[PDB]
Amino acid sequence: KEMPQPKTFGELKNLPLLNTDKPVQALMKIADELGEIFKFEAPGRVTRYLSSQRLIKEACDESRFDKNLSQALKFVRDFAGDGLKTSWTHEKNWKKAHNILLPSFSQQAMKGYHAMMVDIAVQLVQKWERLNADEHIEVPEDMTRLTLDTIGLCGFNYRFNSFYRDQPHPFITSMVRALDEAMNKNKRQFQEDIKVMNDLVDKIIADRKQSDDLLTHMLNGKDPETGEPLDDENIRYQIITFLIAGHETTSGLLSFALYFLVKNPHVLQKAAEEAARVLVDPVPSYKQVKQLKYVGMVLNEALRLWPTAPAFSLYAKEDTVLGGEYPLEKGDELMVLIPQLHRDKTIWGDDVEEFRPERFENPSAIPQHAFKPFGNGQRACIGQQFALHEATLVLGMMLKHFDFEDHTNYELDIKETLTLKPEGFVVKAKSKKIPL
Amino acid sequence: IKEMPQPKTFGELKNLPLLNTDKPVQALMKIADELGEIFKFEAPGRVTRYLSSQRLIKEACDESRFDKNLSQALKFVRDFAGDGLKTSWTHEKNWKKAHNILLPSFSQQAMKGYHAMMVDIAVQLVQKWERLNADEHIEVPEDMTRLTLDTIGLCGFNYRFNSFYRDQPHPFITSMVRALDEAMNKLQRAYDENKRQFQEDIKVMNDLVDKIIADREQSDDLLTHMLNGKDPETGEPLDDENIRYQIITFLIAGHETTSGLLSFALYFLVKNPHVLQKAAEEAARVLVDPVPSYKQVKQLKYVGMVLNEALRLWPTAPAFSLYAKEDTVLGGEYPLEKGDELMVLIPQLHRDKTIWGDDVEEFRPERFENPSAIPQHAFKPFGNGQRACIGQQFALHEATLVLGMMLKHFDFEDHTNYELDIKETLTLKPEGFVVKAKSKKIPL
Ligand code: HEM
Ligand code: HEM
Ligand SMILES: O=C(CCCCCn1ccnc1)N[C@@H](Cc1ccccc1)C(=O)O
Ligand SMILES: O=C(CCCCCn1ccnc1)N[C@@H](Cc1ccccc1)C(=O)O
Ligand SMILES: C=Cc1ccccc1
Ligand SMILES: C=Cc1ccccc1
Ligand SMILES: C=Cc1ccccc1
Repeated sequence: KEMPQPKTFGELKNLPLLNTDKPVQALMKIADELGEIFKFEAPGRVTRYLSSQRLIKEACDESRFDKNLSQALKFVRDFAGDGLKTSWTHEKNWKKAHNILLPSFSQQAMKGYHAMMVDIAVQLVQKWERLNADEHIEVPEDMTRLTLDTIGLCGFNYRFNSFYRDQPHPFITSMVRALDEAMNKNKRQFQEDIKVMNDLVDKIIADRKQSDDLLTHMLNGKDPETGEPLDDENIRYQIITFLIAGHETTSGLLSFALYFLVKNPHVLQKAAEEAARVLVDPVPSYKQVKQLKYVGMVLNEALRLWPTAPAFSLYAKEDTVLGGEYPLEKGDELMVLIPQLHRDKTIWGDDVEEFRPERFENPSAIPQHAFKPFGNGQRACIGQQFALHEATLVLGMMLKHFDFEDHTNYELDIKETLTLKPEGFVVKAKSKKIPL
Repeated sequence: IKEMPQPKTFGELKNLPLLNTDKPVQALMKIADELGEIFKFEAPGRVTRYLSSQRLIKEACDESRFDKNLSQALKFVRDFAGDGLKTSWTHEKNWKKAHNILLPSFSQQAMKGYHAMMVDIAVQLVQKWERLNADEHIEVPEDMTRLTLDTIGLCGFNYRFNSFYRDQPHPFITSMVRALDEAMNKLQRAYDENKRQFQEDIKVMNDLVDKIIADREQSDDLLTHMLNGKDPETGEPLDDENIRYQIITFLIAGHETTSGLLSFALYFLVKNPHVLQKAAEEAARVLVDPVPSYKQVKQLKYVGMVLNEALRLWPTAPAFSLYAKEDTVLGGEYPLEKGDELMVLIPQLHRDKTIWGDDVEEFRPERFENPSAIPQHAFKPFGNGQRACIGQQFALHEATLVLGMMLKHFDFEDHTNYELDIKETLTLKPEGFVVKAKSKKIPL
């Protein structure tokens, strides 16, 4: 009945616990000590961190809880506006934009994105096959090049041309600094950086003046409910939203996937063997990517251990009781600590920290709400299928074309922004000399 | 593009008289030894291809290219199992409903509710064995069938077959075990007495199920999920006709293949004393209470490996059938047209030396220490894909609980030096397998 709570810092309460460069991993350690639920207090704020499937499946009851904007999302809202990810469910523009943009993430839409995904994936393979002997790969940096370019091309027919650069694009230079101010919360840079983004979004809009992409549905798509299309201001927020949401969590997944592969050679061989027998053409087709089952299992197990969007927030729609012993009042917050939920020994067994993609051969074997890397309910990730198709294509192409070596025997160091990434992860790729 | 081998033919009967034998799975295994990874098998009105290598079977398990086919054996079982889960086609509406309605009752979480009743039946087995007089022996497959039938009856439907109080098995299964016999005999096959008996058999099995369905305060069991469960997709519950078919289906599928596994597991243990001692040592240090708990059974890792290795050599459901959803090519050299059949010869697949090495015939549970070490689709005792065994974990929990309790409570002796004689129905079992058990005098 009484909720545990970590150590306090006087009038600052629990807030200095987050004054660290790895806040998610610190919260995981607290969850290891205090268990499935603990209170977290800050000046002006109270929330509860859930970490067990037993409590989180109740929090995922959409009749009792709705998506809440965490403090991290409130700061992203200062430039993402009422885009899909930083709007409340009751805001008119959420459901409107939701109804207009859901078709562009359908299976018929994924078939149309596929050619442009392969375009960027080929650029990645050719960069690696053009390396000299004893040169290494900076994995998360190259994966960020790929995912940013994919969403730019597939979504808006804009070429960031990240593989022609050392220093990333001027647009995201503002982003990582603007997102830095958001996570760290200099105010001059934030305002000057926010303008830089709107200036790109203008170039992307003016240039569209054909195509079958996200940007088309935003200018021409009409919400069946209200009959209205999106107004100019909201489209600009969606572009910013999709540029951000569309790349960084996907590049973390690919980076973590390759990390776990080179640390588990038995899993690597099974995935490489599948890639070899399935990807028989010089360019993978859409149907061939759907056939990479074990590769998809690899990606899901990487998302289990290190889900790159590591939390989401909920609030109680009415007075209710959680787990039969924790009464909540209307408006109270919850935080779903996804990495801890995915380490629930009562769901996954004792080998939670081991990388075994074989857990995911049967999706029906996994209990309800035990696996939530993409959020929950109507506010779940709209880009899930985009993300998994791109990552499966790219990982399959990587496994087909190269043998990989953990030549520094890398020690996992997870850098935390609002997402997770293995920092300093480097490998060597020995080409298999299979032409494209 | 290669031409497919084929065994000897019998004129207009083609290959069919090859199955006119009392050990057809072992006969098909011998043909696979002669002809290799694939061979065509023809019968009047029927053609299928038997796969035996991981190389081809890993392709056949691609669900975008192949779907479950009802073999001639499953078609005959359908005459009384109806559109139950095991004898329905994937596109039949009642498959996906019953599948969506019944998966929760087979979840790893769900076993915790079955566990007490599994222990109920397992204690009766231990107490029967410690109550034997000196120099009395155990009839292993007979007692394992007593246990598994009672477990599925109790855990699934709160019905007590009370097999450990009987010499002659239950009247229901006498019809059931005879119905599977007549169905099996029809493949190899004036027969009016066979058809009169068959319908009378369906009547005994049905009327018993309608006793419970008509008879049945709620419960944890399967039957509760069937009467109250609603398909999340269509919102509909099962109709009464399908429910009875599921009961018949689960009564059959729930016990017969599981008792063969336990029988084969105990056979291999007493033929490999070093493995038995290693398994017995784990049982002792883990089963520290008079009654095993759910957690402790989960901790019997080596026992689970023992059961997996028994399933490798003699998978008690020895085959399953597939059909090509579209024109495709198997292995780059065998073209298949839409609708063509395959048969997966599971015991032969599990003897692929390119997967397991040259010691394929040796009982070594350590092969299953790492699941990530096993190549894809090399181990298929429970079928494939969405049409895989729904009761897989029920079976493995029951067998692990029962086998661990046996190894904790008795030392076993192969006092006749039993020669393995595998009886074939639609499943496999070691016939005539008998042992002596010296109680260790550990109370319950
Ligand atoms: C690759 C791995 C990805 C992960 C782990 C991930 C994670 C998540 C999570 C957890 C949420 C729910 C956040 C919340 O409930 O507060 C979410 C929402 C969202 N994601 Fe992703 N995402 C991924 C890929 C993508 C991609 C590729 C796109 C764009 C194409 C995208 C666009 C969005 C959008 C628009 C939302 C908001 C949906 C809504 O509010 O209705 N995501 N994502
Ligand atoms: C060691 C024990 C067992 C083995 C080796 C085994 C084997 C198999 C195999 C190979 C299949 C696929 C058949 C096919 O594809 O045609 C299957 C399906 C099935 N099994 Fe089992 N089984 C076992 C135990 C059980 C138990 C205990 C139950 C019931 C609780 C059960 C119920 C079923 C059902 C209902 C199906 C059909 C599932 C569907 O098609 O959706 N089995 N089993
Ligand atoms: O735990 C987290 C991390 C959640 C960020 C996920 C962002 N993302 C990115 C893509 N899709 C979602 N954030 C808390 C920290 C906090 C708690 C209490 C008081 C102050 C701060 C919060 O911001 O509320
Ligand atoms: O022998 C078998 C073995 C099938 C038994 C599997 C039944 N089971 C029981 C529980 N789980 C599965 N299958 C073929 C034989 C045949 C080949 C060619 C022509 C006619 C018959 C078939 O029945 O089609
Ligand atoms: C709170 C920030 C905001 C952003 C866009 C529209 C309305 C409000
Ligand atoms: C979840 C929907 C909602 C709608 C209006 C107010 C609060 C919540
Ligand atoms: C990280 C810098 C860089 C520079 C050139 C090619 C690839 C990477």
